[PDB]
Amino acid sequence: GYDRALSIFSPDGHIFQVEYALEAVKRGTCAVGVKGKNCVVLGCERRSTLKLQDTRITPSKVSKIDSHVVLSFSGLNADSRILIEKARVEAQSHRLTLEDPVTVEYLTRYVAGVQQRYTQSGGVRPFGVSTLIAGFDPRDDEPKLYQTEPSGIYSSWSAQTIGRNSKTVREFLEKNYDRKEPPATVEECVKLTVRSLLEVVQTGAKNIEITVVKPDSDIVALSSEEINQYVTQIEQEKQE
Amino acid sequence: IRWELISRLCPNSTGAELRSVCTEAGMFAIRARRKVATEKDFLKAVDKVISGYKKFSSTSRYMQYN
Amino acid sequence: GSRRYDSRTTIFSPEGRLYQVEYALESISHAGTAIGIMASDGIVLAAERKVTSTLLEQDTSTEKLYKLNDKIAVAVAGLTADAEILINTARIHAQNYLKTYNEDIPVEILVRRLSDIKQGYTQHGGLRPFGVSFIYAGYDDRYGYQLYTSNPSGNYTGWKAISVGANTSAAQTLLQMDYKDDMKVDDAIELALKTLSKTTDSSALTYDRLEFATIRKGANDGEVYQKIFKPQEIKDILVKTGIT
Amino acid sequence: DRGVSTFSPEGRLFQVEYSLEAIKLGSTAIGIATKEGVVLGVEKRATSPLLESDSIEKIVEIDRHIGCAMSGLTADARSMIEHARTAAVTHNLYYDEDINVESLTQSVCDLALRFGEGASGEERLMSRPFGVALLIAGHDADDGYQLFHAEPSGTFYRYNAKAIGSGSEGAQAELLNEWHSSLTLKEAELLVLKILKQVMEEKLDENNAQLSCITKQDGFKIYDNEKTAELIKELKEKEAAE
Amino acid sequence: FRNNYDGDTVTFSPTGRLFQVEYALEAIKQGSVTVGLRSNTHAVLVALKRNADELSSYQKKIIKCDEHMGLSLAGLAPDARVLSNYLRQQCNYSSLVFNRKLAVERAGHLLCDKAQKNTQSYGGRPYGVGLLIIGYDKSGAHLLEFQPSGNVTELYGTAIGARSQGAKTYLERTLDTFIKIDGNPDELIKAGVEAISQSLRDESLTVDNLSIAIVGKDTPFTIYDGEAVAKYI
Amino acid sequence: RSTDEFNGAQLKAVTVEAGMIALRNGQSSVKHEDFVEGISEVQARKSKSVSFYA
Amino acid sequence: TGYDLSNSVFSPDGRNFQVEYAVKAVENGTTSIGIKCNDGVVFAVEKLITSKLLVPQKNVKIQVVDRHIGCVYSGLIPDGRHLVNRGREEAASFKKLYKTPIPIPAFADRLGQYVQAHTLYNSVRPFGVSTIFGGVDKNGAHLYMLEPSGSYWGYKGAATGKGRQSAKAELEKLVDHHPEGLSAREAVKQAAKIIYLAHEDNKEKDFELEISWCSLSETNGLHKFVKGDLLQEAIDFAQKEIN
Amino acid sequence: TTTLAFRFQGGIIVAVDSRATAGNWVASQTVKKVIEINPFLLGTMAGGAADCQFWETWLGSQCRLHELREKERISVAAASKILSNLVYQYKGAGLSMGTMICGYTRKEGPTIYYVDSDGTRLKGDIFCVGSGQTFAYGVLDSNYKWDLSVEDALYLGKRSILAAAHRDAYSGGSVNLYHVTEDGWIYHGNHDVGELFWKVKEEEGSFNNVIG
Repeated sequence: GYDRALSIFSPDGHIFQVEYALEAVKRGTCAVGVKGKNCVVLGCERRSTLKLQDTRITPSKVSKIDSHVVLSFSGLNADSRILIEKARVEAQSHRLTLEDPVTVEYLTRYVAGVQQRYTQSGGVRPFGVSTLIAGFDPRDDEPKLYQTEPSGIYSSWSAQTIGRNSKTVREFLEKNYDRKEPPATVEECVKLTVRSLLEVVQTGAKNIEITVVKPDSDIVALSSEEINQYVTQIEQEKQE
Repeated sequence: IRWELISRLCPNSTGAELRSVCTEAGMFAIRARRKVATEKDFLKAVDKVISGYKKFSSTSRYMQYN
Repeated sequence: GSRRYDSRTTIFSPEGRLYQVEYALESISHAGTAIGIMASDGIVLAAERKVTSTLLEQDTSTEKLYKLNDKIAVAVAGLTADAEILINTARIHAQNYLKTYNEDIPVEILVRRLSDIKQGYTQHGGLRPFGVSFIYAGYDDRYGYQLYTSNPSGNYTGWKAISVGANTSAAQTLLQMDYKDDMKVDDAIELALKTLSKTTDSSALTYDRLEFATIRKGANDGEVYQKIFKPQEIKDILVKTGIT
Repeated sequence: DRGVSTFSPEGRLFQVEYSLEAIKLGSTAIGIATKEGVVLGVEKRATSPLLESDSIEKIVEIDRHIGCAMSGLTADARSMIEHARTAAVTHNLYYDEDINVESLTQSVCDLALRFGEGASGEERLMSRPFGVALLIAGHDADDGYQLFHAEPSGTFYRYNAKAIGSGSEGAQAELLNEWHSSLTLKEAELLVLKILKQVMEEKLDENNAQLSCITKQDGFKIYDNEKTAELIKELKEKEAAE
Repeated sequence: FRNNYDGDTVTFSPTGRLFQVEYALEAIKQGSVTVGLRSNTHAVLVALKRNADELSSYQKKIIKCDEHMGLSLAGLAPDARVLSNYLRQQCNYSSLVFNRKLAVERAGHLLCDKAQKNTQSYGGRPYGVGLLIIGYDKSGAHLLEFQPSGNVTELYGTAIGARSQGAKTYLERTLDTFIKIDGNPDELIKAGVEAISQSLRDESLTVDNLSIAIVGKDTPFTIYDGEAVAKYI
Repeated sequence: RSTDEFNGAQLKAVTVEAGMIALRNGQSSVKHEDFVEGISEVQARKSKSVSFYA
Repeated sequence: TGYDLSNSVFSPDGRNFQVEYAVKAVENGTTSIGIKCNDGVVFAVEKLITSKLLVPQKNVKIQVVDRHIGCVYSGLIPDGRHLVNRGREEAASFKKLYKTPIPIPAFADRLGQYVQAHTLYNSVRPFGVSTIFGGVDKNGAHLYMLEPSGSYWGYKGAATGKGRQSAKAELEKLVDHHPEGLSAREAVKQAAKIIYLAHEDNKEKDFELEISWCSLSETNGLHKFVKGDLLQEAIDFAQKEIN
Repeated sequence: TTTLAFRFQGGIIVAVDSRATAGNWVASQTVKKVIEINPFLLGTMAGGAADCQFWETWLGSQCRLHELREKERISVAAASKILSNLVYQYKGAGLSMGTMICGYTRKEGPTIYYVDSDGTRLKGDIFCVGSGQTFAYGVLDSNYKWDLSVEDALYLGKRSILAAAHRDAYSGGSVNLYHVTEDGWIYHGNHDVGELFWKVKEEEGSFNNVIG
């Protein structure tokens, strides 16, 4: 019944709703991604700070899709739930029919696929969501980081940031992550990801969540103590 | 100063905007503290006025037909 | 032609916001106030009706408190008609899980599925968003007592306390002071009447403008009990905190 | 809102005029078809030094003798590449034979036509668009190397050479002088880079350019990023002899 | 250009008019000229083929529908692709089922009846292309005029396109002559050149941009092009 | 013949437009070759845009 | 302003405006008449010769439905033809279930019910044609003229087109001259007269006359086209009368 | 109808017959029971002819369409599990399938997969399907070693089809060999089954039993 066209072309060569899509993303939360040479690190800041608000049962903004894929999302949070759902569905129907877990390349197309296909039908608004997709290719060591648009475009990155105040942290990353020399270890990368967030978080360790995915389905989160430790370290050094 | 060289680099530009590259190289000579406007102050000046005054299409709409 | 008549609920604004959704968040704050309080020793679910007339049969009515199944109760804020749809759709989904796993639905699951339904009305199909928000109060083995709230956008978050309906900012600051993490069930009862007796727009807080229900693990042999109190036991604890 | 339906009393479907703008926004794509090897080269327009150059794809394989380069929004194109891939393989099950190049263009052009109101049960699975061009290039026995230009109009022509994208106007005027009927593969490959250098925003490098051909023995083959760096280096020697 | 009525084909105007149809009629005059003339043993189409710039090739303007029938487009090229299919389809349907040559008379009326549906229903644009259908059957030779509006009429001669009147006028001064031309294939083509030169005003006549099609009592539907129209011209 | 849907005001706009073409060459007589060429200079036409799909 | 825009919305005072607008289309069309006779019915239409390029007697606008019901129309000329389809579909449907040609009063009702739908909804357009259709069956002859509103009446005679006025006044005077019903054989001749008079209106482009008749006495209830010698006698008769 | 395939050192040997009977009548003796699914998979024809030929051409299409789609060539195991799950859809419609899909990739090595009409899909080192399923097992299994010279492995295939062809009614015609390497299958061509018998009877000295 409803199929009224929402991709009214802009005479200036655009589409009004796909600009607006990009705008809604900017409103929402921030999240940063950086790829060492043997790890990926997804940090995101959490406005779930608010005395008397749990974090045990409240869902974190970094989601598990598969054993060795992880997603982080900025933009409308009602909407995030869908793209998780679809991707999970996918991940199993790939094992079923072709065997072997999803190549991180593939799953990127597939999430990207879904967001494009909401601009085609009239009955539906675009998802105002951009995402970071990360994982390690089956039985390999190749870090991969991918980010998609609510346009539907996708590309791999050395590190990227989406959400609010992405310009501050991109400008920070140009100077401080060399393109020829990734951070060597897991601790050196993590120190680098904290230092990027602590520009727009305005200190605190309670705010930020840091999850690391390594090769061989190692999805681990750093707990409050660890966060604090790293922060403090960056405090002494910086002060000195 | 080959007048063909700065006309190529520029995209499709009126003559009221091609008058403003002289005026933006004249205001950059004063910043750089030069008594001469050279072929260096015109190559920079192109980049600034083509970006700047291109972005944002006034109303970026118009139409009102259908 | 017909495109003129089309409201376009679906479309994004130049803010990127859904203007329709913001309106819906309004229609909650018109309706009467409901407060969630987590204790370690139980969950006190407490909400003061919006209705008030002197001819209301308080004994007969529930309208703010519904049971979902035996472990999970919701408190309703918004339009009651809208709500009633969602509340039946919940009840069927609870049961569907019970037939397939002989294992009562975990509280996270049930909330997540309600939230998915709501979202869908504002994705596609030019429907008007539901004007409703729930407090979810529920118990399982996994995480213990759990509290959640979902709003008409289709986005839910957990809590250690929260309030929906009118005077949301007023309620939230009273709770910020007073709640300590250790409370029993009987102290938790007393903080709930306290927070409702200041905010009430009507002058007196009366036993027939209140609905109170508990979910307690102080039922022996490791079993949980619900109980919605009668209008004649809420009267006995209104004199207990001295409101009369 | 204009309909998709409505006419402009000039005689025109407003929407087609707006589609043909979207081509021009997107990145440069040159094609020169000679009698010895079609060369397609595009400008990637890497937008940050953080972003990895080679994940971006704008030269795309349709089958093993029809290669294709796209300009415009790369998203719109994701649907139309997949439709084209299926149809060419469908034909190869059905007649055990290379799909004509001309025929494949037609099927793309047919999907392009679709953007309709979606009246009754009829399947128009788009309501809008397809703001992208193709340089569909190929080789078959019937006609030699060919090259075809698709529009979002549902309108295509053969072309000896055609530019499209941001620098289309400038590239067009250099092509009407330089194009000839005696070009070799090795001369056309160097000539494409020279016309692509003028309208490239940035300096000609292989970290914002990608070259490809289709040649009779090889089929499709995109070039190595090492080969391309060498052809850049040889252009500046010939130019610095002059 | 708005105000008043210019929305769907549903809204109907207090003037008696339906605007969208009229708009659609303007569309044909945008495209390139086509003439069509017959005699009792041969029906010819001449159309002007065009190219975007001079590296671009010409465009196919004449379409063979079958081995006894064919159309030529003027105006929109996506629209012509939808309707040429449907006349392939239907003339196939009459060889399969009834084993009869689809009569030119019938084939016009069916196209009319399909066009009507697009202007009654909400949504759907009117088809905005014009087809001159020539063809030969057991009833001799026919020429038909498809207006976008839906009307079909049989003529001895017509033109529609850009600066058509220059060709329409020539065709009326000579009406007396070309029906009496019978049996000379050559003499018929060559009259039709001198009918399309009048339209070329500010346009030079190229020989590779012209498309020519004869069908007759012994030849099937045949398009001439390239070397073959460089004999005549 | 070579005009059609010209109203009388365009046609005064053709005979004057021809005798300019005669003043540009320098001729003192306007020949039959200039009245033809003035017809293309004042038609209430310059074509909105070369066709792209018609 | 907003009742003018809309389709199938009642005006404040109570009329549908787009029914009224649909009448305009009937007056743009050329002349057509029917004449009910004692035997059956005669149909006739003015076909304008708008150019020297049209072919004679090949662009006929008279179209049968089954083999006993003549149909010719005025309004929008594609839109006519599609109601001559609709008619055929219903005609044929009746012959399958009840094995007999359809009765002429019944042919009228169902044809009308189609027109009526396109004023019920806002989504399709009110049909822009006024039709004449009729023929003979067992009850006898019947003439009908259907208006865009969805209304028909029976008639001694009826007419439509831009030259309806000039035919309406002669048609009274063919109820006075012959109050018992002239024969259909006489009425071929009388039909031509009424086209040649209502051609002064459309005197812009010269015409060609077309008659047809369906009657129980002449053609055995089989609608035909008057042709050859009988068509020549009627042409020369009305031509020399009106000059 | 003897189709066999064994894993060995250098890769896979496929071997087939070509006499395909229709009833008592022997229809044709030229029927090539290999189906080239692309240049690195070979698929046999045993079971019902129509269901087999057609459906592995269709498999050929999902290979040229997985291959473009990820730009990575199809795994041998994955190819099989396509084909299987397609014919499972139609189970109980009398379609008749017995193929081995054989390939060697650099992620799995030489691997045979055996797809069957019930939906049974087995990996394994030896399969042999059809009329000559028991004769062929027997000759082959004595003389079969995981270590072998490629040349010897070609000569082990000849002899396996040979044996089934002698005793069986519907096996006969000609023999065919293919040798899968990583790079693709190469054809080692067609030996007549009536010239081949007499070389190996004399040369080896077996089939004493046979007269002549």
